[PDB]
Amino acid sequence: VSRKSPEYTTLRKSCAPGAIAIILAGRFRGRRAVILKQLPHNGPLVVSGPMKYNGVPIRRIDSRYVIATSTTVDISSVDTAPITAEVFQRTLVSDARAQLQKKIDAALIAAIKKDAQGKEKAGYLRSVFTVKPGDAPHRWNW
Amino acid sequence: VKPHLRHYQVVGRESPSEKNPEPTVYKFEVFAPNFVVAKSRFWRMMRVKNKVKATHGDVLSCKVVKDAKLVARNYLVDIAYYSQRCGYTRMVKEFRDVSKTGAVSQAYHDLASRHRARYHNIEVLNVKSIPDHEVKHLSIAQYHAPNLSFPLLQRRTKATRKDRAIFVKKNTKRAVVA
Amino acid sequence: QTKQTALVRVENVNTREDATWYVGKRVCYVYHGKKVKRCVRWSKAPAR
Amino acid sequence: KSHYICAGRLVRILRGPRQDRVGVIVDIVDANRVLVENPEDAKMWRHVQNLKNVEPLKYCVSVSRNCSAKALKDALASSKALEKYAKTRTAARVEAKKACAVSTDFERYQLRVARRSRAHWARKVFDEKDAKTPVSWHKVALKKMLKKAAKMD
RNA sequence: AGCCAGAACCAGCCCUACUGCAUUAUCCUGUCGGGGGUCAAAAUCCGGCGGGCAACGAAGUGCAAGAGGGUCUUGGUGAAAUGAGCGGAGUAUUUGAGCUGGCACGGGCACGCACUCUUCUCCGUGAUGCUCCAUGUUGGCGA
RNA sequence: UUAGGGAUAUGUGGCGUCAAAACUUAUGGGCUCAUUCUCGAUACGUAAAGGGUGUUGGUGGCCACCGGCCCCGAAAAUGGAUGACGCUUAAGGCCAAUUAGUGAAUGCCCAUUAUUCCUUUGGUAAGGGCGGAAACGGAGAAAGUGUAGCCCUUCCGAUGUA
RNA sequence: AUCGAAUCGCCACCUACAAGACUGGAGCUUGCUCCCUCGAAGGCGCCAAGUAUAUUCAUGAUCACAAGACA
Ligand SMILES: [Mg+2]
Ligand SMILES: [Mg+2]
Ligand SMILES: [Mg+2]
Ligand SMILES: [Mg+2]
Ligand code: NA
Repeated sequence: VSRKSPEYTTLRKSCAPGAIAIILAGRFRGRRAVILKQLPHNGPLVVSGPMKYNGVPIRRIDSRYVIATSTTVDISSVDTAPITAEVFQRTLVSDARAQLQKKIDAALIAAIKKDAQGKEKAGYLRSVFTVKPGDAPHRWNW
Repeated sequence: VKPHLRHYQVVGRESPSEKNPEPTVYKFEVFAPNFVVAKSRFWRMMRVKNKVKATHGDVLSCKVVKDAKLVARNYLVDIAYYSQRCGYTRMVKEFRDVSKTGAVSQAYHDLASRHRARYHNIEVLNVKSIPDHEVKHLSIAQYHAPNLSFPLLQRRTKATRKDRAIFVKKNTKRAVVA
Repeated sequence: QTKQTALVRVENVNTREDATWYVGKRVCYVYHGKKVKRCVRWSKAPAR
Repeated sequence: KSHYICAGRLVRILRGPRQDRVGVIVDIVDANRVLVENPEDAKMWRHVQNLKNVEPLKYCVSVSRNCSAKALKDALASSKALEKYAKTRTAARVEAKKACAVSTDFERYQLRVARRSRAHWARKVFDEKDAKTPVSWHKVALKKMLKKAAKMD
């Protein structure tokens, strides 16, 4: 409750863990990922592809550069990802992060498969979002 | 859409005095855009017919009379209007509408178009719904025919405001610009 | 004219209710100069 | 041919808050205005409509002018014009438009894959039939060149 | 911490959210008679008397009280944060709405004057600081 | 009706293009066709009698009279002016709306004006501090018309020839 | 050869033609009825050459001209 406490957040309810989000900026613009959690002290979200489907690794992202759709996946993974995982000292991946990626991605894929509509959800995660001529994004539901 | 004039009943009197301890109470029916204009018309009528000024008068009541249920009827409207050249002229005209306020609004627009007469130069003497067998004008009588039917020709149909376009493909519906 | 405010017309946005959706969004004008000058990530990403 | 404006005629609303709803004409005021009502719809109580805002359909329930609600409800039910209107392709197009307006990113993806599947199978079938009867430009050219290649080369 | 970006939070300001009471009668509804018209009967219309709330968006009648978005339109990151908003303590307090027992109001009281539903309450930080300036987070650029 | 600048909202005037605004609004009603200056269309500001079955309505008895738009009546000196182009299911003329018989106060655009915020300057200006508390984040602290203004806080005015 | 640059849908199914007092075809009751193409969509394209447990993506580290490119 206390604003100084790290548990304090103000994230909008749409960006809840297990929601499928569209990336709007950065190297992975247009891909679809799954929101895992929000870092403490009202920090960024962390998302993963999983990397098998669309090639998006575990990554931090501001909630203002994401569209959180209404499609959800039930997640019950170990979610042992603190702030220290993304802090570095003052094709190459460390042998700890490389292991964390697998440990999370296997559980996430098991969750998607266990979900109903699993095949459709997998294809949905593989597809790419773009703005076509004649499109009106301001009129849509998400 | 809805008529621009409302129907008001205004009841008033002159303020009592030692000369007139119990003044006469008067009732007035007017069609006006709001109750302030309605009261202005009431006090003008009192001034020109009863020699009573607003500065020595009381307004007992001022309300709006509700319309009846919407039904297609014939309305006879007895109206009068002034102009400098002709003078004061009195007309009786029949209209088709669904309410008294609608018929009177029709009459005001009609007078504005065919005689250039403005609101403050017009007095409405009466308005009432009449039966089908008292209609004199054939242009109104034609709508009683029980077999009335006609097609809609030469229509100017516009698209919904969200779908309007500037340039479209000639035989299709695709928009090129907007 | 007052040049501190610009007017922008966007494709398929033809209504005031439509245009309200974009209040707060970021906007960019892209062009080119005559020489190569400094940019974001001039050192990290020389491809830019 | 054209559908005349008459008492008992079915219409569809074009613009405004009642857009794409069906009513029945119960009275004609003048050349511009009619009274419309549909008892089996929530927002279609008896009201006034301008004749530029309506679309006359092909059905007419046979009733007299300024009829009662009781006499119009059963006349509709007996005519079964609503069950007939629900089977045309313009009615289905209206329902499809509403369904498309209310749709999520997942449903748009589903529609995209359905259309892609249809196109793939269509082009496969076309290739198979063009093998028998050559109708493509490349097959017409191939058959035109085969006779020439049979000589010499 | 120099320069240039992005996001968050606090104070202020500016927008959009969330709203009840009165009034309906020239009205609503059922019969009877008339009048109307049709191929027959219904309606528009008038007069008798029986009831009444047109009450899901019924009036477009009068008066209304009910946190989400900006701040490259401001200042800041707690160097005295005065807060219904930050803290301590409990669970009750008292605002209305229904329903209750002298004078007023009209020719009975629609409920003026005096003595069950519905909501959060009480307490706190002076300047031995007269004035000014010095305090976040994440990247880009600068070795 | 005017100090130097932001934001919000208005006045007169507007919303087919020139030219910001109905990307040519409405789920409002009438009326009007004009062929060599010519239908008409922002006041102040630069044509009359009399005629017309052209078309639309009104009064009284198919008639006589009174209206609305339009047409004759209407003839000068460089080529030229609703400001130009153009407009006729108007972009004209009279009336009336605000997203429309749905169910509740403000469609939109533009000022050296209004409200509000920042800074300057001047007042018939209005308050406060100025015996160095002590110790040891930084410095300063003047009894003062006027300064690089002794230092803070507050309110109101600001154009101008001779 | 200078040259780095702004632009971000493709098609040998649109890329033929007329009408809007009227328009798929019949009737005769000429404004209704009946038939069926049902009279309100150019085709594709948007990440497995196609709807199916196939498959490399990271360190380009949280926005920055898309560090890509003419399907
Ligand atoms: Mg413009
Ligand atoms: Mg001063
Ligand atoms: Mg001066
Ligand atoms: Mg680039
Ligand atoms: Na002009």
